[PDB]
Amino acid sequence: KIRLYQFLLDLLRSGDMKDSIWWVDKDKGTFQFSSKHKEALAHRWGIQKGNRKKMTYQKMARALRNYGKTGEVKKVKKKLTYQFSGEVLGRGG
DNA sequence: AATAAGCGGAAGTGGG
DNA sequence: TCCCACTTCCGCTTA
Ligand code: NA
Ligand code: NA
Repeated sequence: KIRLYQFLLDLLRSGDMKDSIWWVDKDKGTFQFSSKHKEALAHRWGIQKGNRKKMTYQKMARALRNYGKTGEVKKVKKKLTYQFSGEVLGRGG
């Protein structure tokens, strides 16, 4: 199954949920979620995964937190804002 | 308070 | 066996 960071990168590429997530500085890999519309995107992640429970933004962000140590996604010091690693961005493209 | 978000340990589930 | 890659639940903290 697809990994969370790849699900997010693919959404940013397609623009299919542009009201829920957007690039801040695409060259640096920084992106941000919508305060009001992030839950719809979290719901989509859970359905893509076939998880037992309904996915929430909180649970999705809890999963994102685990990428901080390995480096795929880091939290930026701004609400709802994250940054993909250069490895993630280059391999995706 | 109400609302929202952040922090993150610990235990549970998936598919190797 | 035992790690992967999260998921789920909980309690605390900050704005
Ligand atoms: Na445990
Ligand atoms: Na605030």
